[PDB]
Order: sequence, then structure tokens, then C-alpha cells
Amino acid sequence: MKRPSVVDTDFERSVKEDWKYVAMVIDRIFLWMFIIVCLLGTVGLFLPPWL
Amino acid sequence: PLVGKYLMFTMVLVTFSIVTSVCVLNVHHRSPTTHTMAPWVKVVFLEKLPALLFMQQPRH
Repeated sequence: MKRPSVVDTDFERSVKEDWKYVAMVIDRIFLWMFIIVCLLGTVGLFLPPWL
Repeated sequence: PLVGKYLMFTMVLVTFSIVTSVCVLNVHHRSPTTHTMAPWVKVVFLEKLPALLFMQQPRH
């Protein structure tokens, strides 16, 4: 994820947008983590019985 | 039962619609300070696709 190189003069709006991006990044961490866990968990729970 | 099959197919469609609505909500709440729109996104979604769907962005 590449944040746009925007220089926002207002230090109060910029900090908010810094927070708003910190929230967005945290989501993308867990979206990747949960996607991995769900796939591994389901395959790691139902694959052996089929085989 | 045909009614049960039709309801099942409708539920699958509605789940697909939930996923699509999540994606559309993610796209909607984007600003130039957090995402950069690729040129292909422009030329597709703001020029070509709207024409096919009869939308004709006012672009005033």
C-alpha cells in the first residue's frame, strides 16, 4: 500500500488523515491474517478426512 | 423442491451482493489523500463504462 504523497497544510486535518490511514492499515493487516487463517483452518480441518 | 432450490439460488445471489456492496462501500469512501486513482481506472470507469450504461457524467 503506497500512500499518496500529499502535503496537507492543515496540521489538524493532516493528523486526522494520519489517524484515518493508521486505522486503514491496521485493517489490512488483519484482513491478510484472517484470510490466511480461514483458508488454513478450513483446509486444515476438512482436508484430512477427505483423504 | 423447486421453491427450495430457487430460494437457495437467491440466497447465493444475495451473499454475492453483500460482497459486492462491501467492495463498493470501500471504493466510495476513498479520497485523494489516501488512494491514488490509476489512469486505467479513469479511462474505464469515468469514460467508457458510463457510456454503455447511459449515465453521461455531467463533468460540469
